[PDB]
Order: sequence, then structure tokens, then C-alpha cells
Amino acid sequence: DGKPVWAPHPTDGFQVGNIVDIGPDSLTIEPLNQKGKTFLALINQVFPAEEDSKKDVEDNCSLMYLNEATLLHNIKVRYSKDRIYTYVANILIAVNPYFDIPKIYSSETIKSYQGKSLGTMPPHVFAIADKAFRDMKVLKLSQSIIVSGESGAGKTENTKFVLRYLTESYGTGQDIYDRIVEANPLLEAFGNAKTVRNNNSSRFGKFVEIHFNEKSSVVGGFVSHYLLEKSRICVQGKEERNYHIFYRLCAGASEDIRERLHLSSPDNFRYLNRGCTRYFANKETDKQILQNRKSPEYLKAGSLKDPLLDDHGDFIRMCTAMKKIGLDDEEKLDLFRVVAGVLHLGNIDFEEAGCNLKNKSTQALEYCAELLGLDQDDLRVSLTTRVMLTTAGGAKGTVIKVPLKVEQANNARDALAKTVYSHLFDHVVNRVNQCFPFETSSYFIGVLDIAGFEYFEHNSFEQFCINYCNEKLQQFFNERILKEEQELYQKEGLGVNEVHYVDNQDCIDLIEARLVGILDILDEENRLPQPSDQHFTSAVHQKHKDHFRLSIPRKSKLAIHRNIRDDEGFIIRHFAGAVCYETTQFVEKNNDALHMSLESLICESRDKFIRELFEFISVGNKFKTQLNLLLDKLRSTGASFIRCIKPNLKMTSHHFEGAQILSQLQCSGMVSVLDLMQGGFPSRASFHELYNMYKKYMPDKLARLDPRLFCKALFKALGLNEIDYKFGLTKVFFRPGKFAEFDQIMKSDPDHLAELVKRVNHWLICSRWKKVQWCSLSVIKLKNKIKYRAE
Amino acid sequence: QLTEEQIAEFKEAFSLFDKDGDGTITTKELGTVMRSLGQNPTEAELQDMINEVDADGNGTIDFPEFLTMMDSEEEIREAFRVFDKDGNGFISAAELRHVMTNLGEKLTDEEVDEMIREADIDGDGQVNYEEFVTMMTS
Ligand SMILES: [Ca+2]
Ligand SMILES: [Ca+2]
Ligand SMILES: [Ca+2]
Ligand SMILES: [Ca+2]
Repeated sequence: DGKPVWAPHPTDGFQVGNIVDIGPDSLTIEPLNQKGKTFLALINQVFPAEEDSKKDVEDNCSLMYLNEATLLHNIKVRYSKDRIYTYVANILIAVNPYFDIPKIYSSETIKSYQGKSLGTMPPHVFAIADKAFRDMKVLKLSQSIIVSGESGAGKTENTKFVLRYLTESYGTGQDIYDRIVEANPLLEAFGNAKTVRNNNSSRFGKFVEIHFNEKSSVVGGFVSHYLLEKSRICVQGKEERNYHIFYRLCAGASEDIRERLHLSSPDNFRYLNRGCTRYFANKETDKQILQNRKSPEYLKAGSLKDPLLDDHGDFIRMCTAMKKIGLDDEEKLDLFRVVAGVLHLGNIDFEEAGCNLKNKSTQALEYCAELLGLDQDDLRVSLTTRVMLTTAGGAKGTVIKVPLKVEQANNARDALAKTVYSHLFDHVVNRVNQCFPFETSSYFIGVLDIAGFEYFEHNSFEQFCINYCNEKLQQFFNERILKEEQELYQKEGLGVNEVHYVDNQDCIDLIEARLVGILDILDEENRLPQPSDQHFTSAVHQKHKDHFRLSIPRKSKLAIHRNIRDDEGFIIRHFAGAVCYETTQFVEKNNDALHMSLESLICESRDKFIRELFEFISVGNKFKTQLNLLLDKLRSTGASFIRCIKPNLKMTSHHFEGAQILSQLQCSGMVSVLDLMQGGFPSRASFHELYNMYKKYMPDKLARLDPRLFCKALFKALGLNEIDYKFGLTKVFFRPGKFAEFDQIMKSDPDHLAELVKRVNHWLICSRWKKVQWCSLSVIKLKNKIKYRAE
Repeated sequence: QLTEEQIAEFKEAFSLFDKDGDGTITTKELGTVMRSLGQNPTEAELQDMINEVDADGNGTIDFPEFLTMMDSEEEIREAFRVFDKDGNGFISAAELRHVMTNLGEKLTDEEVDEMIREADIDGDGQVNYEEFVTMMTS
């Protein structure tokens, strides 16, 4: 009734306003900052606001209304005071300050967090590390710290703070920390790439484990890695690049290396030249790049700009790092040779005959065969033909040679490239792991970093896979929060409380169910005489016509989707919202198989290094398989969650972009968690907080009470219904919005309140008697228990 | 082994031990209260009694464990004797005031008197054992 509400605002996310009219599915909002600029808002996008716009709470569960708008506002208020960390129960929200706050990462701050329960100290990444450690020690259970966030949202720093905390507190200090950190330029060179939104985007799932012995002291580290994006190895959109290594090598290698590896500017390589072929450089580093390394695009448009990234300089830094971890020059050149081998492989072309290598591809073939230690003719044969048995079901068969069509030769070529680069990546990670090895360990605490949920104007198979991965991570996040809440309710003695849980298993099944899931239907399309993206798409809609999580593109509200045919796409209703996928190329992106004779070829390279790299399943199903391995690992651990937030797109300090942060809160699954928490008691406050809030309204008799008994007296005096309000062991718990209702009761009728408090007097007096009476009886029993144990 | 009422009563007793209200009892807090009511246990005797019931092995005592950690009338009678510091069979305001302050309760003398008064059924300005037990369960 005149209360402020949050309503949508295109750059702040939400703005404060008043409801001045109602409609069937909308509200008319008058913004507080405009006398009459009223606008319409969907009802479910309008949220109640905290009356105190200057309130700042360390746990958003302390809010009187817990919702996405009040959460957004609370972290905004906190960010304005340089308080970058805020909890939602045990979940840590971390907003990147974009400047150094040494104070809160000092040795003394580290020490202050040791052994402290979460919430006895201000919110901090250190409290998350310490909780993981205490649960690991107590429960004999490895731990995962699962971090979400956009590339550049402060995740790398956040992982470093955890590692710093764990090694300094519970290990031998800087040693393991430094080894893990110093190796990072190497991982980034092979696993990170420029994408449309992010200059330095990690394209693999990274789980950095700190291992401990049975005494819970750190013995070493291990980087587990998952799901390197393979399709980027061979092709990229025009605003994206292949892995950083390719450009660092081209821009930075000495002329002698350039000659030996037959490198030249990136526009000369198919595996680079569909993407952006420009280097990251500044005015000075550009002068260090030989002109023979520069593509026409670079020469015309100039370099890409970044405060940190620089292809020439990063090549140098990478080299330095390789020495810093004892990677000699021979192994280094082995790495570079395989990289260039892959580049030349991609330049080979074919033409109809089966098919042949084009004559103009003879140089590319020679370089590829030399770098990969293969026979030229053998390679030419294995790229253009395959072997098959003349039977399939056990009858006596023989081997035949089957000529490949041009398109199959292209595939064989790209398949070889992807498997070679992927095995090389595997090798780099293992090599990094050799920098902090350990014989044995009892448990680990690991930090997960992986690309989050995303969407663009055009979403293809790559986005589908990423969002699938995130849909499954969100399910894991939801289960674990659900479990923590139910456990908390039991620990607080709240009684029987079934929490209503809308699973997203149906969305997950739409994608991955055997036979009928989208991935299996895509696989099925490969088996048809004339595979097509359109038939695959129609089959999805046909099989799932009644599915809640699936729609044709026409059903989208957006105008950009209105002309997409039913057989050209589909919409998935993900946890973070609806995504329209255009299905063109889904069939081809689903295939990257390497036929056996060509794989055998590379496996038995003349080169020992290449052989050591290696010493019928679709892309979608390998993705599902690897994703499931990632989940198995997570499911075997106790889990803690961090949501890293990027405050703006300009790497600037003190600049909170509300709509961008709201979008991240949604894409990170924080809104999904809040929706989940509404089924329980999402608001709660300690007796101490309630005491400090409300003692001013109480007689002095009551103010002298300890906080729990004060709150008992108040709770009892008011006669609150037992469904909405629960008196816990350490807190009062509220059903959604009921703390606000409690607050309104406390303010709305002083004369009623005074009489209710007067009437509680007898009960309060008895309760206080019984407190000291039963305490004395307790002391006696503890006295007797000592005597009992001594007999 | 306990009724729901007695469990509820011990929960408030638990709160007196749990000074900072984080829902667990430390060794330091345990002895503090016992000492405040005249007991003198050893740091070894406290830790050993805790370890026996420290099921999940975290090193502090939660409420379920406080319960397990805990002839019947003689304890009730001895608890009555905690208040009657001169054993005259009657608890006085000044003696209630003593126990309250040892325990850390903050109140005025009129409040002490009012507690005595509310517990006093017969009417003599001091409380005995008959109503002490009647007050202990209500
Ligand atoms: Ca305590
Ligand atoms: Ca315990
Ligand atoms: Ca006496
Ligand atoms: Ca009496």
C-alpha cells in the first residue's frame, strides 16, 4: 500500500517505483525518480523492495524480502563500500573490484579466518576455503569449490586466493602455490582463445586440486581437465581465434623457428583464416613483430587491443614459464613442431577423381608429413582412402581399401587435426602436473572453472553443448543447496519440512536421454541415406511435441526468431531462460571421427614425442560422456559454491552495471537457487540481530534479557502462526516475506504490542525460572557424569 | 529417553552454556557455567566427558550431544540446594539474586523480587521446594 517496489530498468536491471495501476498480466509502475513517466511491467518482474535503501547485510538471507532485485541491490550497496563478498546462506557472491585490496588478503586476514565457522566472520573467499578444509578433515571427504562466472569475472584471482589460503594455512607455504601459478601461461597458451565477448576465454573445464595426507597437510596438486573445445581447432567465426598458442608462435618465433616450421602469417592457414587473424599488440609490441608475420587484416585494421594480452610478449612469457618449470628447449620445440604440423595439415585440399590431394597441396603435405614424422605417400593414402572389413557380423571377412569422397577426406583431415591437438593439450596438462607431484593422498580440495551458460543472437551446436553442461551443473547446484537447507532446518530443530522442488531433470532428459534425447536423435540422423539438419530438427519436434521444455522458434517473443522455420531450429527452456538454437550445421558438427588407418598412422609416427602423445562415437555423445565423468567427480565430493561477478565490461573500478550483473546472477543459476529457497525458509535472523533491531520498542525489563530469551518472549507475546514463523536453535526462520510481515507487526500498532508484551509477563517469568533451574540440574548431571565415568 | 517437554527445557539450559549462541558448546563454556555454580571440574575431566559424546568428532558439543551427555529426585533436590546457599529450606530474593548473577543474568532487585513473588504460592516472600518443582515444570 504505497510500499516501494523494484521494477525493470534497461541499464540498472531494476529501478525503484510505485504500483499505480494493475492489468491482467502487467502492473503500471511510476518510477520514484520521475513524476509521471509511468511504464508497464510484467507482474513476475516486479518485486517488493527493502524499505531501507541503505541497508547492507552480509547474508542476503537476512533480507526481509529475498529475491533477485533485493539481492542485486544488497550487493550493489555492499560493492559501493568495497565489500565485494556477500553470502546467500553458504553460497559466496564475489564481485570483481578491478583494483587491489591487499588488506583483505594479508597473512593476518588469512590467520583470522582459520577454524572460524562461516558467518562468524565477514563474508570472504577464505571462509569458503576453510569450510571445505574443516569438512574434509572432519568427514574424511574430498571437497569441490564450484565457481561460476564470465571469463574475466575475477575467477583466476579467486582460485588463487583459495590456493593461497590452503597452502599457507595447512601446508608449507609458497612452494606448491608458486609451482601451480607459474605454470598457468602454459595452460592458457594451449587452452584459452579469443571469443566474441572475451579476449582470454578458457575453452576447457579445469579442476585444480590441492591434495592432502591423512593428517590433512598439503602434499601436492593436480590439474584435472575436461572437455577441451575441439571444433575451434579447425574453424572460428570472424570475431574469434584459434587457441592462443597459434598466434603467439606466429608473431613471436625466431626467424630460424619460422623457417624450420614453415610458418607465415595466420591468413595462410585454413585452421586460422576463417577467424580473426589479427594479433593482440600495442604500439611498442607491434614494432617487434616482423612484417612477414602480419596478415592483411592486421595491416588494414591494426592490432587487437588488451591491457594484458599481447601475442609477441605472451610468447616470450610462455617461453620463460616453460624454463621456470624445467621444460627444456627440445621438448619446447617438440610442442611447437606438433602445433605447426597441425597448421600445415589443415592446408591440404582434395578434388574429385574417390578423391586425390590437389597438386597445389603438395607443399602442405610435405611439411605436415615432415613435422608429424609420417611418410608422405602413407599420409596421402590415409587421407584419401580408408580400410574396411568385407563383413560385419562374424563371417570370414577380408580387408578392402575404400576411396573417400572429397568431403570425407576433409573430415579425415580435420579429425586427425583435432585428435593431434587434443592429445598435445593432454600432454601439456600432464607436464604441468609433473611440477607438483605427490606419491599418495587421502583427500583433495578442488576448484572448478568452466565456461558458463551463454546465448547470442545466433546459437549453434557449441552453445547447445555449453548450455547442456551448465544445465547439468545447475541440477547439481540445486540438489546440494536443497540438501544443505533441509539439513540446516533439521539442525535448527524446525521439525518436519518438505521443501517443494521443481527438478530440471526433464530438460536434461530432453537433451541426453538414450534413443529419444536430442543428442541421440542427432546421431540417428547420421544413419539416414540423406542426413539433413532439417530432418533432424523435425524429428526432435515430432518426438517431443508435448514437451514442456521444447518449442518451435516461432513461439519466441523476440522478433529475430519470427521467420525461423520449424525445421530450422528449436527453443530449449533452460534453467536460466529460453534459448533459441539454429540447427544449421548440427549434423556436421556432430561428426569428428578419425577412421582407423589414419589414426594408426599418427600413432606410429617416426617421432618418439608424437608416439608418446598417443601412448564411431559422435561429438555430442563424447561430450555427454566426458561431462558425466566431470559430474561423477563432483558428486563424490562435498560441494561449496562461489558466483564470480563482472561489474562492467570496461575493467573499471567502482562501476556497478546493474543490468549486466542481473543477467550474470540469472546465467550463474543464483536466481534458480533463490526460487528453490522459496520452498523453505529463505529468510532468517539470529537472536542477536533481532534483539538489536527491536529492543528499542520493548520495555527495559525485556532489554536486559539475553537475545534468545528476548526473542522467545517477543515471539511468544505476538502469537505468530506456526507455519510462517519457526523458532530455531540459533535463529528465527521465516517463510518468504514473513520477516517483512513480522517487521510490520512490530511497527504498526504500539498499543497492541505493549499489551501483548504485558500479557506475556507470567510466561516470561516462568521461562526464566526454568532456564536457571534446568541449568543447575544440568550442572549437577555433568558433575555426576564425571563421578559416573570414574567408577 | 526424555519426554518432549524435558528436552525443550534442557534446550534453554543449553542456551545458558552456549554464551555466544552459535549452537554448540565448547570446553571453555562448559566449565565456565559449572564453575559458576560452585563446581570445580578439571580440564581433563571436561575434555574426556566431551570426547565420549563427540560423535561427529568436531570438538564442540551440539544440543543432541548435550542431551546424551546428561536417584532422580536427589539431583532435583541438589539443584534446589544450589539456590538455598545457607540451606534453610527456603530460597530468598538475595539468594536468587546470587544464582542469577553467577549465571550471568542481568536484572534489577524488583525483578528478582517479582520472580520470587511469581514462584511463591503460599505467600511469605521466599520460595521453597514444593513450588520450586511446580515452577520447574509448567
Ligand atoms: Ca558456543
Ligand atoms: Ca560434535
Ligand atoms: Ca537461603
Ligand atoms: Ca513460598
